[PDB]
Amino acid sequence: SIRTVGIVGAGTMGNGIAQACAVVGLNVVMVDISDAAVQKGVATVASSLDRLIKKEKLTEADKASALARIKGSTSYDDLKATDIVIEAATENYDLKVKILKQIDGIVGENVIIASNTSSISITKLAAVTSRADRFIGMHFFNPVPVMALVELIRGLQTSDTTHAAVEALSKQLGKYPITVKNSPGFVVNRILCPMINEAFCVLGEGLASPEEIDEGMKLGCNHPIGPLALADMIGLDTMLAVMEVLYTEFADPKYRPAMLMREMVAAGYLGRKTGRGVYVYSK
Amino acid sequence: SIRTVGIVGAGTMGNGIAQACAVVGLNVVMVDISDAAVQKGVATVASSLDRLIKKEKLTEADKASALARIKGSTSYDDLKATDIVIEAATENYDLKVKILKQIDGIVGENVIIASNTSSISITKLAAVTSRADRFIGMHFFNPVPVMALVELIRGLQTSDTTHAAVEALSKQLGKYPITVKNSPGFVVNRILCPMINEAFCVLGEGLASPEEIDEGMKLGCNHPIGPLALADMIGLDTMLAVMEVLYTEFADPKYRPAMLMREMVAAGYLGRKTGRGVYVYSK
Ligand SMILES: CC(=O)CC(=O)SCCNC(=O)CCNC(=O)[C@H](O)C(C)(C)COP(=O)(O)OP(=O)(O)OC[C@H]1O[C@@H](n2cnc3c(N)ncnc32)[C@H](O)[C@@H]1OP(=O)(O)O
Ligand SMILES: CC(=O)CC(=O)SCCNC(=O)CCNC(=O)[C@H](O)C(C)(C)COP(=O)(O)OP(=O)(O)OC[C@H]1O[C@@H](n2cnc3c(N)ncnc32)[C@H](O)[C@@H]1OP(=O)(O)O
Repeated sequence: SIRTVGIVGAGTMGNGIAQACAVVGLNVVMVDISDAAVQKGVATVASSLDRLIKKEKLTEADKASALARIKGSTSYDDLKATDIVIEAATENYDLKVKILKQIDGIVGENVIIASNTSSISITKLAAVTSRADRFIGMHFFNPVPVMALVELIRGLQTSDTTHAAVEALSKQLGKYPITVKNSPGFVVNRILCPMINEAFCVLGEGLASPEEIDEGMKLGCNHPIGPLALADMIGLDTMLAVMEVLYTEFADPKYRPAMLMREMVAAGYLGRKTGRGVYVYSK
Repeated sequence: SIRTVGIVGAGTMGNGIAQACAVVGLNVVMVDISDAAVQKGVATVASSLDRLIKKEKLTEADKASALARIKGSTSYDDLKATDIVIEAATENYDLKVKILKQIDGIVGENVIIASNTSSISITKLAAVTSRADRFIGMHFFNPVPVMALVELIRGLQTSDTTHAAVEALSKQLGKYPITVKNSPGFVVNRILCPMINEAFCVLGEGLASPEEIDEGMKLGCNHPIGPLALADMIGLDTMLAVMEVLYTEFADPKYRPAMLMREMVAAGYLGRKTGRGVYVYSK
């Protein structure tokens, strides 16, 4: 069984995963490059725990009982303690290779190595490690504490065993796991993002105003947020990049990025993270 | 002002519109081909009114006060009484022409003629009537009583005046109105349907199971219903047709129907309305 989870990366995501494993009882060995980054990782887990204490959730005795389980190191032989390591540091391909290569040097043949992503080919990664059959892709969703789902992405090489284990691990963490053969955009992004794109196409064409496009979809398909407002939340540079991956990996102009999405990105109007995108925001 | 609404058609939609105008205070002149169809139209309006009485909504004195306002005829000079007629009988193009041609013979130059649709070119219609500038497209959503939105679709010829009037009419009826230049799929269907299609593409490709695709989108994008389950609700033959219109009207394989959606349709697996589609249902 998997009693001890490895985690390389202590940023937004890695805190997420770690917490999600701790508030359950699994031992996390978290790892990063400085002690500063590591404790900043712990501060966030605690801080988020104290929100839950506040809205009558959990207890004061779990904020405690969890953290005990988080062994947060800056050395990487520490990960031998683990049954599985999840890389959660980077969407940079060449850095990812190194990290996984290094993780692959430390732990034993039978340990599973995972890698969080939204865009990187799981098959292309798995192939850089010693045991490719022991590699699997994961993709958690962005406020990891509360979101109850993971895309589990099988490289061409991932084994049935490697799958079932991490299938079960996810189920323990309290999320429903989707299973997906490695493909550009996996499942969620594959269908969600080309829709966001189609909203930009519609707005580009002069067919309707942004606020009315967004309301159309809200009221018409009872979506929580309209795709444009949503695009502003995700990041229009994050959107363009996904569409570029879609178009490039499938080599099909079906996934042509919208031209207005290109223009906004060139202008720097990237959304909420710059105050201006489809809509204007404060700061 | 528009005190008296014309309605040709007493099926699902026309009952909808009529009610929506009555529960507000506008006089409806409803019209169909038999007396049977007309009263069946009234039975449904009443029946739906009695649900609202039941869940502590409205009153017993509005179930009454509304119906008074519904003048439900089988002659078509009755529509001279009206400030506007809304055609709500048919998605058959050649029948639609006739009806609008006939409606156009009865009412005066300055009366507005609308036409409900999801697929028919508003410009192509408007052009068959005497006053094209007085034509506008409407598209209500399917349980008209409760859905708070209409797509208002300007043919190339619709006037600014014709627009503002029917803009206001919609606002009275209690819906937010979207405004859209006539284009294949208008707004909602234009972006929603190619997404449903992309789910069929994903399932066709062997990437993931239908139930997990659907859950991915539910949990991942907090959508109420997954697109596949949704496709089963809409009708897979209704989906294929929309995609065919998209592909045919834009003349762009970007909107290629999914091949599995074609196959299911050929097999007769059309969804909930036949008991079998993506999923199997009872009967
Ligand atoms: C026409 C074309 O060519 C193409 C098109 O179709 S374009 C328009 C189609 N687009 C669509 O999105 C259609 C489907 N609509 C949706 O999915 C909407 O987002 C939505 C209205 C369903 C969202 O609402 P939701 O949060 O899922 O509420 P939902 O529960 O589904 O509402 C339906 C009601 O029917 C009721 N109902 C009636 N009979 C019932 C039964 N036998 N069993 C269970 N529920 C029943 C339910 O109780 C429910 O009301 P409450 O939940 O308030 O009690
Ligand atoms: C990574 C990639 O490359 C590509 C991708 O991004 S793929 C994944 C992205 N996909 C997404 O769908 C991202 C966006 N997610 C969604 O829209 C989800 O459907 C959703 C979680 C927002 C749906 O939930 P919802 O019904 O809209 O709830 P919502 O209110 O938005 O939840 C956010 C919480 O933040 C809270 N919040 C925190 N600070 C706040 C503030 N200053 N003001 C207001 N609210 C605040 C809110 O209170 C809210 O909780 P409650 O409503 O329960 O109080």
